[PDB]
Amino acid sequence: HHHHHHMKTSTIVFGGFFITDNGERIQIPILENPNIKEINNFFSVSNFEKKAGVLVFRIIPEPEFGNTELTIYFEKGYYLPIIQTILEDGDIEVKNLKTENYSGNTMEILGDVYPIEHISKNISIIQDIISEFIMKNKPITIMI
Amino acid sequence: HHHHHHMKTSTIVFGGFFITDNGERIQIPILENPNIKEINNFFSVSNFEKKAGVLVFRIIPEPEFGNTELTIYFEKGYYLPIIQTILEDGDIEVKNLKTENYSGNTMEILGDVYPIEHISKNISIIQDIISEFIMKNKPITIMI
Repeated sequence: HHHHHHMKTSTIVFGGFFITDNGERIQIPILENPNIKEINNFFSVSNFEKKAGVLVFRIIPEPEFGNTELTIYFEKGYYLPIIQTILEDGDIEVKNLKTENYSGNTMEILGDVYPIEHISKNISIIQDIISEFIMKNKPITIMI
Repeated sequence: HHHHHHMKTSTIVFGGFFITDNGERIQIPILENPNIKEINNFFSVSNFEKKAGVLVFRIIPEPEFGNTELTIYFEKGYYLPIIQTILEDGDIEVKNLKTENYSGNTMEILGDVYPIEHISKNISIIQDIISEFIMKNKPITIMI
């Protein structure tokens, strides 16, 4: 079973959706190859801390190795970032916020229960995670 | 690290995008809790065999065990379905079309190279895979 990934023809695609208080799922307009300004603009105009939903930054088509997706679940100013990545041996792994020790404290995000060490309330940190993910995974060989 | 999934508050979300010949990525309107009629309608009005892109059926928020996503990459009548699932031991695994033997023959879909045993040209089979995925993973306790 032989998958060969071609970076040059792949892209990062940003999307996701908001969930309203009455349960509507509202699509976030798709952005191919998002840049930092565009993502800054999105956080600036969404009044994010009152909203809920999921953000997705996905590499399409999926690479054979390395990061495949950054997912951020969010609800009313609580943010849960998750990176999926493929290790050198092919195993699929999930990365969360770095955690020294688990307290046992939890909270609910989008109805599911997560350890609080995996959740941040700091939008700046979330934007930095997104920027790092774009810098790491954006296929941009073009010099202009 | 304690994730507890709640099925009742989760949903299947359908979306994705088309890729045009000149490289535009056009979002597919999001559908929460898609039913078979809606998906039949989508294949009926998309003239699918000339188009390219990616379909996604994702369970949000992701469960702790079982299927998490059905992704279908497609290009000009060639379809590549992939299911991601979480096994009882927590390992993340990918499922493709059942394959007895690999020939070594490949083709390109969306720029990446895949074994032909993982690709179908039969839209009916793809629709059946989607129906099975919805029947397996749709959280619908309501009897009416």
